[PDB]
Amino acid sequence: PILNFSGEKVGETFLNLKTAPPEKARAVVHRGLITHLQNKRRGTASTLTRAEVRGGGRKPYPQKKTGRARRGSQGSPLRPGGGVIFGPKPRDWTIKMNKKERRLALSTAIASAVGNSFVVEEFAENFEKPKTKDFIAAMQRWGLDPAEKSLFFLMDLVENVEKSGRNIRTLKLLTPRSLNLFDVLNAEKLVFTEGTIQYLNQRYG
Amino acid sequence: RIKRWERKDCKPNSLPKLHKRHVKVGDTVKVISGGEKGKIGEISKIHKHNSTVIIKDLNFKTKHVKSKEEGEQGQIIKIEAAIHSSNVMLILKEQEVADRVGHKILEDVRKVRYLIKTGEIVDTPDRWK
Amino acid sequence: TRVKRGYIARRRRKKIRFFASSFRGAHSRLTRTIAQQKIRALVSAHRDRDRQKRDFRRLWITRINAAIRERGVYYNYSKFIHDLYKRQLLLNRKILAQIAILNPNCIYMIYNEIIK
Amino acid sequence: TRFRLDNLGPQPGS
Amino acid sequence: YKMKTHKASAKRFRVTGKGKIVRRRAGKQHLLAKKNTKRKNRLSKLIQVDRSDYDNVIGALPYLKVNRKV
RNA sequence: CGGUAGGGGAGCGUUCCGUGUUAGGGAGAAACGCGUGCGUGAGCCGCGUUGGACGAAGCGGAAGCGAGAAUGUCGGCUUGA
RNA sequence: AUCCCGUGUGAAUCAGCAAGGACCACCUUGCAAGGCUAAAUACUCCUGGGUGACCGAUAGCGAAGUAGUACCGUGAGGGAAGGGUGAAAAGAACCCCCAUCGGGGAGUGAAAUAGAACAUGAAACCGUAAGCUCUCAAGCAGUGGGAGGGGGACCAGACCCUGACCGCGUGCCUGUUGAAGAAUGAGCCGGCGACUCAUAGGCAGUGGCUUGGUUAAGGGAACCCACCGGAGCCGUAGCGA
RNA sequence: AGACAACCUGGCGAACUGAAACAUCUUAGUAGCCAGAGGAAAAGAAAGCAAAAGCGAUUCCCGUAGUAGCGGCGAGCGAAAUGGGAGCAGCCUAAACCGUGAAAACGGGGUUGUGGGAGAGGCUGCUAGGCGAAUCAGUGGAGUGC
Repeated sequence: PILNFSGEKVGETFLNLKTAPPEKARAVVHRGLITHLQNKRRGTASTLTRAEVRGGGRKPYPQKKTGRARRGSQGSPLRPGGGVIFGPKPRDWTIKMNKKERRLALSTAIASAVGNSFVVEEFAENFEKPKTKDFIAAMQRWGLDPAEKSLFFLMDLVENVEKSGRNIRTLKLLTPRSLNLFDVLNAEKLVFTEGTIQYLNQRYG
Repeated sequence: RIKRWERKDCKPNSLPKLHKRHVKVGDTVKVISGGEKGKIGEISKIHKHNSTVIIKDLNFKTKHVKSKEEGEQGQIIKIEAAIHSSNVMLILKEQEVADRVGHKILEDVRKVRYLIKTGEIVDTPDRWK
Repeated sequence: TRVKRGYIARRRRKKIRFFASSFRGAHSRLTRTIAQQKIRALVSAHRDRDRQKRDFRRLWITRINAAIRERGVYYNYSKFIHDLYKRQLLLNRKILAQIAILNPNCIYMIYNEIIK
Repeated sequence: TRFRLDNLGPQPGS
Repeated sequence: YKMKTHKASAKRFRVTGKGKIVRRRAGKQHLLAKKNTKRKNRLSKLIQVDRSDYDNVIGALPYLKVNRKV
């Protein structure tokens, strides 16, 4: 396809964006999502085994000559009060994936995200103070809608535009620093800058 | 019952905890929320630990007071109740309108609680100034 | 992620009990004994459905035999069946026995014109 | 058809 | 943790270029006078470990680069 | 196309996470108890009563994930009477 | 070999002494028998700030209630259980039974089929009421056939409850050559209660790269994460001690 | 002086276990007791590594590598240098000489490696705080939900 543009509210469509996805492997994007989700997960689920428990290390009653079944400890993993046999422990979940597989995964979701995608021309010279009002006005100009979800790819992120953008929850401003695979799936409408197209078209083509 | 868990949270130094609150006692308030919505009364007594004020004649609440000493009837005393600060709001009684309170430093050294919408001061009652 | 069992147990043991809720005494109201008994009930059902097919036939044969012996003094079921196939006549035992009950006239009529 | 967190799944057998 | 090699066994099983396990034959250290010239020549030389015992040998030392023929 | 040990294939549910502060819900959710629906089954699905606020799918993920047996273990309640 | 020690001996001083895995020679490296020294590193009775595919009263600390308490033990020491009326006590004035307890009207309240033994309220176990039905029976209690009787405020050869009498039918588990077994295990009912995780090795399935592939630690407006880091590892030559 | 969760330094120091038994060996210098001290402690400025090419005090991670090895050559135990990082910092002292008998007990002179000496010629943070935008109604206990 070919993408659209917006000077400041009016179209003049040009830049094309070439990028390399696979063919019969959406599975690559799935894997790249799953890895992302796993490595993040904090993993703070902690239980005590029968060793670690605060409890008496002693036979309560003798082995023979009572009708009771032979007991080892009272903090045993069959009584309530101390046990938890194969219980979770403070455990890391960080799995590897290759470099090129991650990069390819990032490329494929973006490649399939053009269609919904969008581009603008620089607009950092508008905002002198930080203003959310003007920002939302510019959203409704472009027609991105405070209801729907959006991801602003912005090659060089400016202070005043970032601060105005912060408190819109549905919105999500991203440098190439904090580029994310989860997010490019998260968004309904992507919205690039001319520099961004040069970056992605160069780096992933 | 009194309920054992639900009491004044003691600090480290054996003292109960309190809330700053927009309201004071010598004050006229409109109810925003609850059953008695819109009614206009005054604050009398003020429980700090709950953030619950007591408005004179508003929470109309019956009570079956049993006879204390002798063989007599007692009687059903219709008493007031507590009511949470978040529900109440500060009325003007010039335009007769509610508000949301704000602070300001006056030429007179003291700091005072003006209103928004007919921002008129509400700080010259009770002990007074 | 602790996983309490709760719901999943007696929601199936209700269904287990739904079967046995015509049973007599302990069998109707005791979880593990119901579980022991339901199985056996189903087994006796499955077993007796095949007993059914042979036992009904065996009843029918006796009915037909009883019917046919009231004609001639020496005439008997064994001969009757071979006399049917001698004339090429594919009436199965069910029909024969049930007509013998509900319309003995018709067995008289079949008996009359098979001999010749 | 565009990729989202709705759509994704593994390939058979992985 | 990371597998220790069974360095008692390792010293009796070498692997060849193509990837087969090889061992030395047993018999010819002493009491040699009473055996023939013939059988000492068969006992001099290396052969494969038998397909039966590969399991134990590979299992013992797991850094061999050994190809069961596949 | 019988099948113990035993191997292989295909599934159902359980709680929690992504999607999702989704729709669905004080004109009634979770639960709890009943069904002259469904499936090969594990199970599913609609019901109006009790209940009084939570929370389906679908596509995916992770486990303290399924109990009748352990002279198991904790609690309840019988029998002997 | 190097480093340190009991016993006994007992040197030399940079034309020196010691080390370079016995040992000697030659090279090279260092200066023992006096001391001091931040960082990066280890941990949590603990404080502040943040986070959770963590727990939710048989769980989570033993301990959600004045718990290391009650209780046991001469003593060291062992060691419990017991949360949820309501939004608000509005916690039931008055009347009746009546010495109390408790109960029924009244009253409050959205609700008292929320009354303090109070929220949802499963099972075992204990009853009360209705439909059918056993006192010549013999039975692992069901099952196939089904006499006679009863239905559900919804007109069915349909469906449900009972069940005269017939035929069949040696509880489950474990574990055995073989178990109805008079072999073992469970009084019943509900909960808890067992092939897990970390790291490596082999193999299979799937994916990425194939200009061979891959990075480790470590760095990241932390953790994930773009993006760096090629140090190493695996494959590219065997043969022989 | 005593107290103090773990971590740490020093003293003493097990056995069950593994080796399908067991004594060498392993469990292990681990558990335990004892003493000591800090926010870390210990280490530490070459009588060191390494190989004819070089490196420059320690300590910690990746790695070399489960390799070199040791081992009733059994069970098992198992390095380091080269290489990549984290973090870097170096100091003082005794005698030979000098002075107030003399190793009566005090000051100065110097302490270094591909040899060195003396001798004679107020600034910010923390411990209290402060100011701080914007909504109203219908909804039959109650509305922030519709």
